Order: sequence, then structure tokens, then C-alpha cells
Amino acid sequence: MQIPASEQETLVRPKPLLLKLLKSVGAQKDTYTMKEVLFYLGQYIMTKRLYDEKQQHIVYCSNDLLGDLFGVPSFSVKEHRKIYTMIYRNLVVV
Ligand SMILES: O=C1O[C@](O)(Cc2ccc(Cl)cc2)C(c2c[nH]c3cc(Cl)ccc23)=C1Cc1ccc(Cl)cc1
Repeated sequence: MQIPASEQETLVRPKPLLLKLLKSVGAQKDTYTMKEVLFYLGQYIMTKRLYDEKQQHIVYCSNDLLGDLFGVPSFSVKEHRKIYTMIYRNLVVV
């Protein structure tokens, strides 16, 4: 438990591109909990095959919409606070 329970349930309003991303893997809402956002990101990552083959906890998102949104070419799925930081730039808490 890296992230406070209440923060994980924060109601959030993705910005237009993050929203676009989430809907492209089947999300149907305008607002989400952070847990839900993470669910659809997981789907996105797996379908777009962005995991590194050798280091399966590393996501290579360079040249992908995800990389544009997060502002980085790669990250570790083990660093939740870092991921949250990157996600927060792409939404607003309601
Ligand atoms: O490491 C994971 O792989 C997943 O299976 C898919 C994933 C989601 C988001 C990101 Cl940025 C990277 C990978 C996963 C999950 C997180 N929530 C879930 C809900 C379900 Cl039902 C299944 C998998 C996961 C996790 C857990 C997790 C938890 C918090 C954060 Cl910030 C990032 C990932």
C-alpha cells in the first residue's frame, strides 16, 4: 500500500487526451476513480504491447500517446507515486 485509500478513490475528470486514451480501450464515462483509471491504463499497456520483453516491469512509451501524456519515454510499474504524479497532470480532481 503505496497510496492512501482515499486518494485511490479520488473522483477525477481526465483531460481530453487522457480521456481519449481510456475510451480507446473501452472506458464509457467522463469521470472515474483513480483505481479505474489505472485499470484502463493496464489494458492499454498490455494491448499496445508496451512492456519491455526482458524487464517486464518497465513500460516503454516513447513515441506512444502514453509517452506524450506522461512526459517520459519509460517508467516502472513498481513506482506508484511516480505514476500518480504523471497521471495527475492529465486530469483534475472534482
Ligand atoms: O502493476 C500492475 O499491472 C497491472 O496489472 C496493470 C497496470 C495498470 C496501470 C499501470 Cl500504470 C500499469 C499496469 C496493475 C493493475 C492496477 N489496477 C488493476 C486492476 C485490475 Cl482488475 C487488474 C490489474 C490492475 C498493476 C498494479 C498497479 C497499481 C498502481 C499503479 Cl500507479 C500502477 C500499477
